Amino acid sequence: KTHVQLSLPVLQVRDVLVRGFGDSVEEVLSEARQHLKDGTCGLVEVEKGVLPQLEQPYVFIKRSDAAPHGHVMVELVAELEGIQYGRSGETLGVLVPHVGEIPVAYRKVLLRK
Repeated sequence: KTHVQLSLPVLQVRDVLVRGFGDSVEEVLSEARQHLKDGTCGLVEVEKGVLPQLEQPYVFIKRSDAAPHGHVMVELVAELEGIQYGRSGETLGVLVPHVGEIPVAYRKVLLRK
């Protein structure tokens, strides 16, 4: 399918053990896509002081439509030294590996894969 229905565990930034997906824009988008497919992807909600606690390049999920079965349609945008790779809507959060952290909530998304 072109789109996949996911529920992303929302993690507190101070709990996150692995604070990014890798060392290049291409690697982090690749890894984020793989983790999203394998159900091993978490979401950190972006507020004051959150991004400096995480590792660049960042992967954002961004609203791509203005929500089938409650799933907001999203796409991936990467960011390194203030340049973004992709163009989309409002940030829902930044993606990180999920390695067993206890979530605070779930975010239902429909991912353009």
